[PDB]
Amino acid sequence: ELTFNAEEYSDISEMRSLSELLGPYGMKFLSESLMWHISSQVAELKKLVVENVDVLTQMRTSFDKPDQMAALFKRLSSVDSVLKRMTIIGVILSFRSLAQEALRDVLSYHIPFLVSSIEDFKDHDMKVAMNVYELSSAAGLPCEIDPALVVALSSSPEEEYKIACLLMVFVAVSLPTLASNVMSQYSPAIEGHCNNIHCLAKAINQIAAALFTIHKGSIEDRLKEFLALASSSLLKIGQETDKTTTRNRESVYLLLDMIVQESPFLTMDLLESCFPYVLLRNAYHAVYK
Amino acid sequence: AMAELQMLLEEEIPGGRRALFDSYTNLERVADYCENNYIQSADKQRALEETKAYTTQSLASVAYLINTLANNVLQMLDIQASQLRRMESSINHISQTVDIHKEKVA
Amino acid sequence: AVMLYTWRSCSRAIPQVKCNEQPNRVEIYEKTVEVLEPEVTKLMNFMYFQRNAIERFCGEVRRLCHAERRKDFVSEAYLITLGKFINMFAVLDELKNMKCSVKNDHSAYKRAAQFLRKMADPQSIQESQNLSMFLANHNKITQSLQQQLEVISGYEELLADIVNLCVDYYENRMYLTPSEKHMLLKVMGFGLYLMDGSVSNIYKLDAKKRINLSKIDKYFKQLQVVPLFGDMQIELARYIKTSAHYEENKSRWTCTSSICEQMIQIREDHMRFISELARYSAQKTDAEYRKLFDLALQGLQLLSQWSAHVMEVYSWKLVHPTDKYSNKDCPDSAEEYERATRYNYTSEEKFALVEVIAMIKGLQVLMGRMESVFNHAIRHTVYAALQDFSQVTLREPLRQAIKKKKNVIQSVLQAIRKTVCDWETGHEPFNDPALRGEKDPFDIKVPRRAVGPSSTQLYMVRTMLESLIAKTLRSSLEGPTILDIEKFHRESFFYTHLINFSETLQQCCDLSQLWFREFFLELTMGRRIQFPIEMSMPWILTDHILETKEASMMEYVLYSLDLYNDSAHYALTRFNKQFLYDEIEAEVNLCFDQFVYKLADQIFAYYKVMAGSLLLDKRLRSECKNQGATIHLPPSNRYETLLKQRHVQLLGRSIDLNRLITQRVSAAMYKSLELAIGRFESEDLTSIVELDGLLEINRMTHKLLSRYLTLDGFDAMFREANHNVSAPYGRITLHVFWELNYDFLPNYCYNGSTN
Amino acid sequence: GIKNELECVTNISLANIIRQLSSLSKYAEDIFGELFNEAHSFSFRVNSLQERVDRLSVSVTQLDPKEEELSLQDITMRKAFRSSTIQDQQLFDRKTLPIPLQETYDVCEQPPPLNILTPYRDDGKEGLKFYTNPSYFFDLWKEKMLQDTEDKRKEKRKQKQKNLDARSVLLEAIRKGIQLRKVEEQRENDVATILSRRIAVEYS
Ligand SMILES: [Cl-]
Ligand SMILES: [Cl-]
Ligand SMILES: [Cl-]
Ligand SMILES: [Cl-]
Ligand SMILES: [Cl-]
Repeated sequence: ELTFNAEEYSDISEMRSLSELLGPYGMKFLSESLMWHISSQVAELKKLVVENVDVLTQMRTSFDKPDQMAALFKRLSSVDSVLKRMTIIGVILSFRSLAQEALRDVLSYHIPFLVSSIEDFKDHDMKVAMNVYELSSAAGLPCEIDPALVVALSSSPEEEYKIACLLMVFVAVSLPTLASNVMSQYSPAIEGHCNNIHCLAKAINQIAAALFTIHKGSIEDRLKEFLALASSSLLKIGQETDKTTTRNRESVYLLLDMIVQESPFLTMDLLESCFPYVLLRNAYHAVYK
Repeated sequence: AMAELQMLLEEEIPGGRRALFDSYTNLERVADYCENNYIQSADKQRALEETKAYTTQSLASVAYLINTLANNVLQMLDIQASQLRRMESSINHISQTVDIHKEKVA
Repeated sequence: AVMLYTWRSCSRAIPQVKCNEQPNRVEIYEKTVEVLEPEVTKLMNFMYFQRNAIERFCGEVRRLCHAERRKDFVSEAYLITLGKFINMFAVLDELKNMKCSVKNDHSAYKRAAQFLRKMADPQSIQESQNLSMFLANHNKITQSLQQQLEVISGYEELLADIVNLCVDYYENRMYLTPSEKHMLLKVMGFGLYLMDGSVSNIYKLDAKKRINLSKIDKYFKQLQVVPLFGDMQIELARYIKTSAHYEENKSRWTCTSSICEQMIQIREDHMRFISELARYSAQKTDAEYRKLFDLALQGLQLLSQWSAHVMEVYSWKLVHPTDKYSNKDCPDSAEEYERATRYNYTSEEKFALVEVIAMIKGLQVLMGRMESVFNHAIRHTVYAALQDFSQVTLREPLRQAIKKKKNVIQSVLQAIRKTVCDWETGHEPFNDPALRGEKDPFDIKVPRRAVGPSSTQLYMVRTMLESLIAKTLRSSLEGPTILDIEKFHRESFFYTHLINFSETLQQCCDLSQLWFREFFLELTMGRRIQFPIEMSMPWILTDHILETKEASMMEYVLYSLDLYNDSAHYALTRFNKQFLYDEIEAEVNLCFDQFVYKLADQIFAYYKVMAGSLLLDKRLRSECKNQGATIHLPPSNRYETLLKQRHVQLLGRSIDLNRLITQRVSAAMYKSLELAIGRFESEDLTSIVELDGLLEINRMTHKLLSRYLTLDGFDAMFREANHNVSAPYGRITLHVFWELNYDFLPNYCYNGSTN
Repeated sequence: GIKNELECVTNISLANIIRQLSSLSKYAEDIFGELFNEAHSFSFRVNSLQERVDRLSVSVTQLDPKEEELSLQDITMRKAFRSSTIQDQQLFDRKTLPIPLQETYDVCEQPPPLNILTPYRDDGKEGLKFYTNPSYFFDLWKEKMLQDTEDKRKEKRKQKQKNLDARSVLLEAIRKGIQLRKVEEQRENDVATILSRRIAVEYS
C-alpha cells in the first residue's frame, strides 16, 4: 500500500535536484543521519558475533578442514539476521552513493575551480589523511575510506578488533544460505537481485574499510581473508544437487564478482586464484538468457 | 630517478639479454659435449656424473639470469609508472592554470 | 595423408597450350617439368609406400594366421595397431579418391616430359607407367588390400579379433581422446567391410557368435558420422551398406535408416567438476595424491566428451547439408559447403556451440595451470600402484607358482618383478617365505617415489600380465588373483596418457579442424580457390554473437575467435604448410577488423541508450505506460570483460582490445557532439534548450564510458566540437548572436506580464 | 626400439634437458626483448612529453590577462584545433608477425614455385594466385558488401515507389565562418569505411 513511486524520488535527476536545494551542508546532514542508522545496525551485528564468538573463532582457524567446517556451521545462530542487517547497511550505503554522486555532479558544475583544487588535493599518514577525505566527501568525491562512516562507528582495543575480524567470518560463511532464497535471483532488468543482496558488495567493503581503520589493522588483508573464505564456502555448494539449496546458487556466485569490482582492495587476479572466472561467466549466461 | 632508468635501459637490460643469448649458444655446446663425451668414453660412470653436474649447473644458471633480468624489467616498469604519475600531476596544474587565466580574461 | 590432403592443383596455375602453333609452347612445357618433377617424386614415393605397407601388413596377418599360431596369445596394444593400419589404408584411399588434382598434375607433367623428349631409363618408363595406372584407378588401395588378404586362409579370424577388441574398448570406455574414440568405430566399420567378401561372410560369423553385429549396429546408430581426415568425414553405415552381402541382409541393420537436453547436462557437469577442481587449487598422503590423479583423469574425460560433442555435431552437418525443404531461408542455388556450414545451424545451435567451445577452452586453462601439481601426483600414484602390485600383490600368486610345479607362470611373474621392482634396500628380499613356498607368520615397506615407469617398463609389464589372463595360463591361477591382475591391467590402461598429461590435455581439446576445408574445395573443381568468410565456422560462430548482440553470449565471443589459434598452430606444426597459415592470417586480418568495428559500434550505442534512459523523466515514463505507449527500457548487456582485455593472444600477437575500442568510441563521442552543435546551427534560438538536454546526455554517455575507457576530458571534447580551443567564442555563442540579429530582434514580441 | 642401454638413455635424455635449457634461454631472451622494445619506445615518448610539459609551464606562467587581446581572425583565418583521429587497423599483416613465429613459418613447406610461369600467361595474372590467394577473403567480402548495398538501395526505392549586415563586424566573421564549413567540408578499401557505407544506406 505504497502511496509513492520510489524512482520519482531517488533517480539521477531527483538526487541532483535535492543536491541543488540542500547543497554541501544539507547533503552532509543527510549522510550523517544515514550513518546513524548504520551505527545502530552495526551495534546489533556485534551482539550476534559475541553470541557466536566460540564457533566463529574455531571456523577462522579451521578454514581448510571441510568436515568440521560444515559441523561448526550448524552450531551458528541467527544467520538470517546477519545477512538481513548487512543488506540493510548496504541499502543505506547504496542510497548515500546516489546522493554523493548527484552532489558531485552539481558541484562540478557550480563550483568547478574549487572542485578542481579538491580533486587534485585528494589524488596526491592515517589521521591527517582523514581531513583530506572529509573535505573530499563534502564535495561528493568517492573515498576509499568513508570518513562519516568512520566517525559514526567510533561511537578494550584488542577485543573490538577480534569482533570485527569475526564479523567478516560470520558474513563469509553465511553467503551460501542466500542461494536457497527465491528472491536472490539476479535480474538483468535490475543489474542486481530482487532482495537487494547486490548491495552487500558495498556493505562488506565499506564496513571493513571503516572498522579496520578505527582498529588500525590491514583492510587489504582482512578482505583477502574474507574473499578466501567466501569463495571456499560458495565453491562447496557447487557439488550440491538439492533443488532448494542451489536454486539461486549462480546468482549468489555473482556477489563475489560484485564484491571485487566494488572493492579497491581486491583484484580480479586474486579472485581468479580462489574462484575461477568460468563459473561467473556461466552464471552470467544463466541469468541473462 | 632518471639515472636508474638510464642504467637499466642502456646497460643492465642489454647486458642481461646478452647473458641470455650467450646461455643459449653455450648450453648447446655443453649439451653436445655431454652427449659426445659419454659415447666417446670407456669410463661411462664418470661421463654420466659429468653430465649430471653440467645439468644442475645449467639449471641454476638459467634460473639466475632470468630472475635477474625479470627483476630489472619490473624495476623499469615501476619507474615509468611513477614518471607518468608525476607528469599527470604536473599537467593537471598547468591545465588548472590555463583555466584560471581564461576565466580572468572573461 | 598430409601430402595428399594439402595437394592443391599446380596444373590450374599453368598457362595451357591451346594448339601446336603457340610461340611459347616449348618454354611452358620446360617450366612445367621444373615445377612438377619434385612433386611427382612424392607421388612415386607414395605409390611405393602403400605397396610396401599392404605387403607388410598382409605378411603380418599371414604370420598370425598360421594353423597353430592361431591358438596363441596376441597383445591388445598390437591388435589396436593393426586396426590403425586398416584405417590408414582407408584414409589414404579416400584422400587419393577425392584428389583429381594429384592425377591431373601427374598427367600435366607426363604430357610435358614427352613433348620435350627427356632422356629416361627403361626403368623410368615402366615406373612412369605404373604411376599413371595407380592414379587412374579408383579404390586401388582398398582393392589391393582385399586381394592380398583373401588369398590368406583364415584372415577374417584375425580381423574379427581386431573388431571384437574395438567393440570391447568402445563399450567399456577404453579410450581417452575423441580421436581414439572415433578410431574404434572406423576400425569396426572398415574391419567388417574387409571381412565381408568372396571367401568370408560376416553374417555367418555372427551366427557362430564370433562377432556381434547387433552391438556395432547400435554404436553406428548412436554415432553415425566421424572425421576421417580433415574436413573429409566418414558415414560409418556406408561400410555396412556397400559390403558384399548387404542387400540380402538389410533387415539386420537399424543404423542404415534416417541439443537442448545436451546443454543442460554439459552445464551441470561443468558446474560440478570445476567447483571441486577449484578447491584443490612436508609431503602428502597416498590418498591425497590419488585424489589429484582421479581429478586429472576425470577432467580429461570431461574435456574429451565436450570436444567430441562439438566435432560430432559439425561432422554430421558436413555430410547432411540442408536444403529449402528443411530450411526455408536456404536457396537451392546455395553451394554444398554453405549448405553444410552457414545454413546448417539455427541461432540456438550457434550459441550452444560457442558455450561448449568456451567451456572446453576455459577448463583447458584451469587444467593447464594445475599441470605441475598433477604431474607430481600422477607420478606418485602410478609408482605406488606399480610397486605395491609388483612387490606385494604378486607374492601370493608367486608363492602358489612355486608351491606347485608351474614353471611357465613363475618365469613371467619373476620377469615382471625383475623389470620394475624398486626395492627399498636395493635388493630383492631372499628371506621371503612366499618366494620359498610357505605362508606368512611378513611385511615389506614399499618406497614412495614421484617418478613413473618408463614406457618400455610399462609395455613389458602390461603385455606380460595380459598373457597370464588371456591349457591356458589363466586356468592355472586362483580366483582372487585373476581379479587382481585384471584390476591392475584395467587401471594401468590410462597411465601413459596421464604421465604425458600436457600432450593429452591438448588432444582432448582439439578443435583445429573446424576451419579446414580442402576436401570441399577439391569438390568445387577449380571454381573456388577458397571459401568466403560467411562459410567459415570460426566466423559464423563469432559474427552471430556480434550481430545479435546476445548479452548472455558476449563473454564467450573471444573463445570462438580463439579457434583461429588452434587451426593456425595445426597448419604450422601438423600440416606444415605455409599457404594454410597465409590464408588463416588473412582471414583473421579481415574478420578482426570487422570484430572491432561491430563491437565498438554496439558498445557506444549501448551506453548512449543507457544515458538517454537514465535521464528520461520517470513520471513521463509511467504516464506513457498508462496511455498504452510504454517507452521500452533497453536490455542490459555484458560488455565489461571485453572492455578489460589488454592482451588478446591471437596468432602470436598481443592485441590491446581496450585501446582499439577506445579509438572508435572516442570518435563516436566527437561525432555525437558535432551533430548536437550542428543541429542547433540549423534551428532558431528556442532550440537551445533541446541542445542543452542533448549535451547533458552526451556528458552522461562520456561518464558511463569513462568507467572502463580512458577518453579526453568531456570539456576538452566539447570545446573542440564547439571550435572554442583556438578561438575565443565557440559555435554556440556565435549562432546565438546570429539568431538574435536575424530572428529574435526582428520577429519577437515581449509580454511584460508573463515575462 | 626398446633394446637401448638404460644409462645410455639417461645420459641422452639429460643432454636433451640441457638443450631445453638452451632453447629456454633463447625463448626467455625473445620475451624480454619484445617487452624491452615497447618500454624503450615509451621512454622516447615520456622524455619528449616531459620536455613539452616543462616548456608549457614556462609559456603558461607568462600569460597576462590584462594584456591578452581577443581576435576574430582566430575564427576566419586560422583552422580549428583537431585532436588526433588515428585508428589502428589491419593488425595481422605479415610485418606484425613476431620473429619466433616467423622462424617457425620459414621452416614450413613453401608452395610450388608457380610464379616462374607468370611471364607465360595470357591474362597478366600471377601464377601462384591460382594455387593460393590470401587476398580472396577481402576481395569477395568487399564485392559482397557492394552488391548488398545496391540491393538494399534499390529496395528502399521499390517500397517508396509502390506507396506514394554592415552594422556588426562579427556577423561577417560568422557568415564567412559558415562558408568555411559548408564548402570547406569535403576537401577506399578500408574495412571500417566499407562497413559504414553498407550501414549508412539503411538510414538514408
Ligand atoms: Cl536477506
Ligand atoms: Cl586428421
Ligand atoms: Cl601395452
Ligand atoms: Cl598461435
Ligand atoms: Cl536535438
